[PDB]
Amino acid sequence: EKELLEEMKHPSRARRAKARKRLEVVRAFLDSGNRPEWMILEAVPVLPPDLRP
Amino acid sequence: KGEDVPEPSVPESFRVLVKELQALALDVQTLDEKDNPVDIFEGLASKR
Repeated sequence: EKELLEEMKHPSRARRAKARKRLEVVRAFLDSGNRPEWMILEAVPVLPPDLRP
Repeated sequence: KGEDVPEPSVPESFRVLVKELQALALDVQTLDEKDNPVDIFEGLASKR
């Protein structure tokens, strides 16, 4: 987050737009409390049998 | 019996939606005014 905040001061419009999009995902993870490594599955849930009868 | 019908409760298709979202590895939880969890499955699906 601290690196992306420094790139937010660049004169180029494209650089500031790209750093904002990366920061939005980083901010969402920091505020929610989720961990980024939870996006890779280790155990797969199984639906209850009555909903797949 | 000649009475007025009682108050309704949670529909079953909403319970199906919660379970199907849990099969997608998404944690969906119903909360109350104080942000405390509310159990809509009558304790039938909680591991003791």
